[PDB]
Amino acid sequence: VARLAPQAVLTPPSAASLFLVLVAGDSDDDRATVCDVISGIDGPLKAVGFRELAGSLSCVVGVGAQFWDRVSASSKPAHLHPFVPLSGPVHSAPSTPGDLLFHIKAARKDLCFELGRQIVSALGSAATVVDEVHGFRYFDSRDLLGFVDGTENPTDDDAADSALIGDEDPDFRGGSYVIVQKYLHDMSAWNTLSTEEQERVIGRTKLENVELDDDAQPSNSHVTLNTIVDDDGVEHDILRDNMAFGSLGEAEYGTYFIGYAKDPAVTELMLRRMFLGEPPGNYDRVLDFSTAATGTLFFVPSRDVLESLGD
Amino acid sequence: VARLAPQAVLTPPSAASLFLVLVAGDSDDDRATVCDVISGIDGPLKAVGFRELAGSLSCVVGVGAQFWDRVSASSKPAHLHPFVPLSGPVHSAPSTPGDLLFHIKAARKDLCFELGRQIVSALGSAATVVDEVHGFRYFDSRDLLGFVDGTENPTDDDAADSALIGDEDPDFRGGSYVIVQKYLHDMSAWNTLSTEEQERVIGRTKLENVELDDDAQPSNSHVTLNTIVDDDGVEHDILRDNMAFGSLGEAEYGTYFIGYAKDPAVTELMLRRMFLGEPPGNYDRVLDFSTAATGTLFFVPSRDVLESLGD
Amino acid sequence: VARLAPQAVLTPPSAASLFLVLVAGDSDDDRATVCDVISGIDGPLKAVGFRELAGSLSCVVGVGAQFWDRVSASSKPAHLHPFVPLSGPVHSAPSTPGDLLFHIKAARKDLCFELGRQIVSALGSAATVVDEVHGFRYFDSRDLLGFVDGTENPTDDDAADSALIGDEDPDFRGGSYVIVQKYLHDMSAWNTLSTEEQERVIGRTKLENVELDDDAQPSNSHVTLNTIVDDDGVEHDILRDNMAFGSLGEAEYGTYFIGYAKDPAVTELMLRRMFLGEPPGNYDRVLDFSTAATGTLFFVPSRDVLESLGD
Amino acid sequence: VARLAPQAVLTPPSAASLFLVLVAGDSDDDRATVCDVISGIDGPLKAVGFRELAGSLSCVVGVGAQFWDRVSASSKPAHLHPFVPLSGPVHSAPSTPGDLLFHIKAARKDLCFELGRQIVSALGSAATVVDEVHGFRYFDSRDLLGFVDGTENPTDDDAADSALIGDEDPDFRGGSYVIVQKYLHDMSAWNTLSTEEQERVIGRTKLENVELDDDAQPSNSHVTLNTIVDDDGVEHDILRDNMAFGSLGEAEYGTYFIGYAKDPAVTELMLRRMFLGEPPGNYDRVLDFSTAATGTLFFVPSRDVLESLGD
Amino acid sequence: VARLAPQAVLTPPSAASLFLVLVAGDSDDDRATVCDVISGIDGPLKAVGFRELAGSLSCVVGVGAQFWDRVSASSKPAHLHPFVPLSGPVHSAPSTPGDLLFHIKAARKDLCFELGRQIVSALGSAATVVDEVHGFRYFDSRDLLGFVDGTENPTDDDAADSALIGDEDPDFRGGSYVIVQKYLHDMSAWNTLSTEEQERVIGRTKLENVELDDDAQPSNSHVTLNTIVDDDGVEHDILRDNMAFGSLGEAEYGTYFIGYAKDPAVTELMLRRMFLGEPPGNYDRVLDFSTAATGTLFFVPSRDVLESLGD
Amino acid sequence: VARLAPQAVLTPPSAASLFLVLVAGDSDDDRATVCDVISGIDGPLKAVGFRELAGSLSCVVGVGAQFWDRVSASSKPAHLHPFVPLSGPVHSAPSTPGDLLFHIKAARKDLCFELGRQIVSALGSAATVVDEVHGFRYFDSRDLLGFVDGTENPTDDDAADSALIGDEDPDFRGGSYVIVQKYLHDMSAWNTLSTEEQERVIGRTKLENVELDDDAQPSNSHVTLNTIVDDDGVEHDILRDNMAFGSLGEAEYGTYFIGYAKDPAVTELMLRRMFLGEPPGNYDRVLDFSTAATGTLFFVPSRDVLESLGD
Ligand code: HEM
Ligand code: HEM
Ligand code: HEM
Ligand code: HEM
Repeated sequence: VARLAPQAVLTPPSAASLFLVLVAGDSDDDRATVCDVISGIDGPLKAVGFRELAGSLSCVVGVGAQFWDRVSASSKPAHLHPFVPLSGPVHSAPSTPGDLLFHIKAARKDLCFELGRQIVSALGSAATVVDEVHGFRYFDSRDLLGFVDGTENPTDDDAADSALIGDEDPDFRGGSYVIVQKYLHDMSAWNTLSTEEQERVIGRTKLENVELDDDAQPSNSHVTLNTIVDDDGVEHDILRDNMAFGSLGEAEYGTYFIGYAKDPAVTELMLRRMFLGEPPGNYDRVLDFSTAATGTLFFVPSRDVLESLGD
Repeated sequence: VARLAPQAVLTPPSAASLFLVLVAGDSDDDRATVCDVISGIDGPLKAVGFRELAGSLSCVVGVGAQFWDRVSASSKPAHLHPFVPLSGPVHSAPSTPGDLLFHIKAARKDLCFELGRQIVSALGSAATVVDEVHGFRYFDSRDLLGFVDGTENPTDDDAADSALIGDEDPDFRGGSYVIVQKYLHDMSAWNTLSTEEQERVIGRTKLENVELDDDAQPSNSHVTLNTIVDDDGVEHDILRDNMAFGSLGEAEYGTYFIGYAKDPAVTELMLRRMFLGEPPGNYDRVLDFSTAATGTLFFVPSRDVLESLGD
Repeated sequence: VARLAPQAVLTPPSAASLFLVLVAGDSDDDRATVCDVISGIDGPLKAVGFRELAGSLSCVVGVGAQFWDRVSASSKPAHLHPFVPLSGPVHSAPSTPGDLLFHIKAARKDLCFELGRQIVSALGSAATVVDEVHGFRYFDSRDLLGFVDGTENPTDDDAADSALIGDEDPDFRGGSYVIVQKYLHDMSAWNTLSTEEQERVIGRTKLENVELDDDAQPSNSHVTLNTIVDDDGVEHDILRDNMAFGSLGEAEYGTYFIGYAKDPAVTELMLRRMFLGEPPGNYDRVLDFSTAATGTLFFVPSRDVLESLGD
Repeated sequence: VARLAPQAVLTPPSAASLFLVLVAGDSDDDRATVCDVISGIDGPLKAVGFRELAGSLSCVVGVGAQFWDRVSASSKPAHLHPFVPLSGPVHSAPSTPGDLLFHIKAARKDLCFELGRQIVSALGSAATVVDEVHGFRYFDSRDLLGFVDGTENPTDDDAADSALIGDEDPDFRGGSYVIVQKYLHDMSAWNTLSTEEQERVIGRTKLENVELDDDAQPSNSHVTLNTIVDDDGVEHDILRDNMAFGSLGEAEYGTYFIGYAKDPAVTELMLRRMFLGEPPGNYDRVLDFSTAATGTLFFVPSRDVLESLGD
Repeated sequence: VARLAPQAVLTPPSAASLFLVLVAGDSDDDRATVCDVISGIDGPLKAVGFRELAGSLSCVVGVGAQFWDRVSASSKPAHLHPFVPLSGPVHSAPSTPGDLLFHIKAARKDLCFELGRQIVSALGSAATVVDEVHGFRYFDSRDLLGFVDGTENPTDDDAADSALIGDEDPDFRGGSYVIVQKYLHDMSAWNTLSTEEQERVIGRTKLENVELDDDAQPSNSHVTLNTIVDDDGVEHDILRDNMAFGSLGEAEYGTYFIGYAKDPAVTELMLRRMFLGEPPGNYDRVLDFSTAATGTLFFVPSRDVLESLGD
Repeated sequence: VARLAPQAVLTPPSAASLFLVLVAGDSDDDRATVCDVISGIDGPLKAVGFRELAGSLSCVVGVGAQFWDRVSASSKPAHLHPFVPLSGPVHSAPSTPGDLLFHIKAARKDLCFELGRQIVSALGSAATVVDEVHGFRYFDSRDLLGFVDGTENPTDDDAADSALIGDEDPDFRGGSYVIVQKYLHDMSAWNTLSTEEQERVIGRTKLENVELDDDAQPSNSHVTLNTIVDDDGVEHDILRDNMAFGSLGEAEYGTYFIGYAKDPAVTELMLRRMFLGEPPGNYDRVLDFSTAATGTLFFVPSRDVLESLGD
């Protein structure tokens, strides 16, 4: 695992996270300020992270397609475009604003909050926060629906192969594409279901986190709809880093979805299967209890490309 | 230190906290529901807290004067009354609503959040959250002004002597009185000051957390104004458990003040010295950078008295 | 919590345990050896436990009624007798041999195993192991049935009041009475039940460990049958320290029950309600999935009384 | 170090382990079930291991020569054969049954036990456990003979070079060969020896774990007999992961030997030197205090090869 | 265990310590400065210690007999006098200067060093350091002779009864008497001995830390000479907190002895038995390998008495 | 990160360290002893380090230019020479003796001290310690001047690229060049300065560890003088591992500087800029508060080259 290195996509789950999404100002000065801050993001990452012996603090910067075109008009990753909104038969995935993403993780909340503070300070009037979630780990790697969340993530070389751009787009080798969606749950509706009904919605057993048998696995379970098999029988993964969040006084119980892929075609096909259904109409039952409030796609440059921005 | 015991006021600082303030509904049914939940608060405390081997989870329930009169009309602690608002020459301490306080602490946020979830679920329509703060520890026991915060707290027997009702009100022995105030900081104004100017505002050195020498200690420093000396030369302490909180996108940088005392006369005199000044006008410089958004006083019953509520 | 002190009944749950039950030889020399080892048990406890900085190692010695009569013929705790076997309408609680119990706990298995090794070495031919279980903590304080196990234990002063002999038998003040039963589960039968059926067997929700509502709580749930209410409405607790154990190759999935009480009348009434039923026949559903292989009652002397044995 | 990846041979020592050895049923259906479970072993490994933030859980699957021939008749690693039994002048190394090995390690026993439970459940009637040991770390990396055990293991690239198949058998690159032997000790005989006599048996000092000087090192010490030097003066290592186990009531004090090598010729030569002696008759003194109850050799396929099994 | 409370004698062993011994200047101003610093020692203790969440930092202040007479001429503990030097047949225990002792302990060296820095700064020219040792824990609670050191310490109530002044000197109830001696070892001479010879010098087995059998225990072992039995057969303990220290380049391998007792008669009798021998001449063999460079006795006032000093 | 591998330069910061510098004896026998010990340094490293489960212990051996010429007369790294002393306008960097460096790090002091003990024992009369510092981490990665120290270190591949010899000197690929300097501080002079004056001396803010703005950054700050930019605008880093040390009774407050580089030209240019100034005379203000007592340069051989020494 990388130590205090920007753009460390492959880091393991953490106890705390911060997801910041910002819009950049329209002026040339604002664009220059944003590029200065993000290209030098190793500065604040080390300024905060070096203070913890374990060096758990990580920070991944994503850049939206529209802002990318403002700063790197003549060179662009092959599949960078704004999040494509989905209108399913029942549920929809909106496309909401965002020019910059900071995906910050650490063993402690203070490290995440302080790095966010320093970044927001440095950006000043050049950018505006449009979404902010301070995520926390919930029991034994569970989400607020009470299921272990992240089990089938690829790890190690499989994670690198699934998440990072390779030979297919060599100018951007080592970058990634990340999609975020902030989901809010209907906990009263969810906790109406029996455990076995919930297991059929997800596709795994609840306490024990075991995938349902083939002959028990619904065609519209979350697991089935998010399993991506090509014509050669090869499976394709994304790398997810979801975290819980919420407010008891707003009855807000949330899962913040974040998913990295070497090609957003994989993540986008998962989203189509979830929202539109496979076959069409046979959509993901998780969406009957979970509403996406945001949806934004970013390019994650390699460190070399990030350092170059604004030049 | 107590293990999974309601009303454990003397617990040491923690990495995470939750401060919930609620108003109770006006109906007899709502009053009964509230009394049922709080008198049996050991249930949810153990249901959540037993799941962590260390047993770090604690929960202190406070009850406001007005709600107290609804449920225990014939027996009342000697000094229970609503928070008295202060109108200083420059700054004010408002008195804001609250019938119930839950002061929850643990080594992890999930334990605090889950206990809060279970309590809010159990109360249902009988109470409404009016303030909610998820506090976090910031570096080496610091607040967001960058000073170590809690240093001079009494510990052990001194803490018991300072915080818990004794022989002076024997029907309520082992209870306490707690005041909360949610403060928001003007960080841009604060970080205009030099370190030495900030040290003179607080009354201690910043990195090293050492009290200023007598000949360097201002008469309006926070330390001076919060030092309470009686005519016999005896000092009187309160027990504080402040925590950081905030939102980067709202430029909200907060200190949640919580202070326990065996007699609210001590806490109230501190507040008068801070807001009104000693001499009058010579008010606490911390308030030039910190604004109180809430102010609420609660009685913390002993476990025996808490268990009795609603009977 | 006590540090390296024999007879520390009130210790919190641990990650590892060892339960040893032995029978003493019939000779005077064997009796003397046993008394020498147990009266000086602080020796091995410190010899092993001092090697861990945290000092997590504890050791409680219990003595059976028959062996007690061999060594302290003229002075006996008021309620010491052999475990009374129960023959229920379906399930039975056998009374099985044991003169000595060592209930050993620590943060690590090696400390438990090494203390057991040293004790068995010291006893030599004077005693014979008749039951041995190396217990382990399972996830978030669960037993192998998948429920959090220990939630409603009394803690702190409530634990002392429930577990330790007081004014009622002053010659034995600070002692306790402990019952052990080694249970083996029918996991295939258990995992036939739905989650909700299992919750009705136990009396709490499974993942969330919340007691069922009064109007959902069966009369034959484990929680109902193990709730002991006297005529004055006062509840009576025992202090339990159960641990998981097993062998995959023997399909042995176990819960080792251990329960301390100041008067075995409480534990015995719980057992009658479980095995015989209340009303008679309405027995504890946990026993349809759990079979007791052992049942033995011991007196736990205070340290002062333990040190005196053999004199 | 790998995270939740099957066939992770190079993992560092752990606090807990589980060694399971099974025989597969004779039927085609049983063979298919076994291949299904082992080829998809990443499923249970993640189902259990993802629940611990640290991701300490590992699982290495070994396959015996006879079972290998049932499932991969046309492609076989160069040196796969059943364990060759040794008959020394005094001690013998038996060859005992085993078609499947699961070498499971984690920071906690529950993770090892739960993964074993899930694997045994999935195999059902298709395989039978023939050996099962739950290993534990003993003090500062010691075995039950009281010596630090594992000191001279190769680490990092040396470990990869020693344990993993390379260019010499490219169809099986990244696999390994593992031998297990379950040893039981005669502790009363061992603890007759002086410390210095024990140091001469092992070849290192006891408390300090320092190799004996050349002029003090016996020709039949364990260290000498297990040092493998080729004609070019190059040394050859194996990668060992021994753990303690035992039962106090059976006077069973055990060391579970497990050793990985890229070519079983190295491990086999060590065993010959130990049991037969070098020169013949000059056998390893450790065997005067340690008796091998099992002896079984397995091929450890790379992940790619493991995933392919049963196809 | 106490939290951030001066004069906490009963604290468990720690990973790091600092032993500071100082002489006070002769002037009235120097005496006043010393009394100001020590009576207010809770200030620096909290200033440093509050910065660690665990609150592991402790500080015990001792005051020498001569300095005591300068500051509290009309009230003195019953047994306060300067360390009495011993001249044995072979080895001697010198009496060396010291007016003030700070016995500082924590989980980390930085906390000990920083508290020492702040104390030395505050004392300035009013006192001079005459001995300074930064102690460290060595493996599993061992000293540099390789034996576990501290095993038979009293704990909990036994520690309070052994270390703290009670009804016998009520004006000083809760105080203690502490002796320090800095020992340097002859490691080359020690490591000439066999393990069994070393075990006979100490009185316990080396790796396993078990007291030798009565029929194997020499009359001049350290354990025998430091066992104090009165005419009624009652044993008397002291509370020790030894730590390792040293310098590789000076061939300095040290044990810092520190021992607390409610009456220095116990510690003094141990020292006589060690240095003079029982019978006379039969002195402690540890002293053939260990030379005392310092010897100083201090009174440890209760917190109340300490706070009063200089008034 | 490497596990128990000699010459592991890239290891992250640790809680404890030991820096040993020795001079070798002049005789052929002494040279042979030194080569035997250092070429086999993996022996003691594993003998000590394997005893800690985490395997935190590391040991890097450096060899001085003069000793190198005694043992490897026909093959030498391209830039190995003795430390070049600097005589600045105010401050000087002396060149002081040293043939061998051991840079030892671990999570605990005992591991560092014990490895040092074993190395010094093995060297015996063949080498003499000339400098010895036991370093400790101070708060949140700070030095005794109160600044976070190490922030801008390169990590991961940047660290390898900065510290390790590559294609430019292929016979020594994987080696490094290390310079040590032991600095003592004038704390009374330092703590005269305001925080802002100290920030201008260092080039970063003190509590928050943020680099000063370009328009606030002095030309003679430590950060400016230690920033190395080539004509192509490429920056060049060194890898530093400084630690605090000191003695309160000697008023010795120290920073032990240790810096690794693939070519000592980088470290030497930093030192020239610090001591001589850029422009000449504009020297580093840190040196007005910090005096170098030692200065020594060593070659750090790769493991392969180290193992070969003395052959
Ligand atoms: C409310 C939002 C969501 C919730 C509560 C949720 C929950 C879960 C859970 C409990 C699992 C099973 C354990 C695991 O393997 O991680 C899972 C699996 C998975 N989820 Fe989600 N998820 C959410 C949103 C999404 C979205 C938006 C995507 C895709 C764009 C996604 C992709 C996946 C994938 C790829 C798997 C692994 C399936 C497999 O191969 O077994 N999830 N999710
Ligand atoms: C924005 C809100 C506040 C901030 C940032 C703040 C900060 C601090 C700091 C940095 C210290 C010095 C270290 C310590 O001993 O804890 C301190 C001390 C203290 N504060 Fe506050 N505080 C706040 C509100 C309050 C309030 C509302 C009260 C009283 C009602 C209070 C009572 C005290 C007391 C009693 C002390 C100890 C003084 C002594 O005896 O040395 N604080 N506070
Ligand atoms: C009762 C069974 C055994 C015990 C108690 C035991 C114990 C030990 C101990 C205490 C050491 C020294 C520390 C170390 O470097 O690990 C050691 C070394 C070693 N053992 Fe064993 N061992 C056992 C079985 C085996 C077997 C069956 C093999 C080979 C098939 C083996 C191979 C090795 C090797 C290769 C070393 C390292 C020797 C060196 O290069 O210094 N051991 N063992
Ligand atoms: C008393 C001795 C020293 C002290 C107290 C000290 C302290 C510091 C501090 C507080 C920093 C800023 C945080 C950081 O990035 O590490 C720093 C940076 C640095 N120091 Fe030192 N240092 C000392 C000696 C040296 C020496 C002798 C060298 C070079 C031979 C050196 C090279 C560096 C470098 C390369 C940086 C990073 C500058 C940058 O690129 O931002 N230091 N030092």
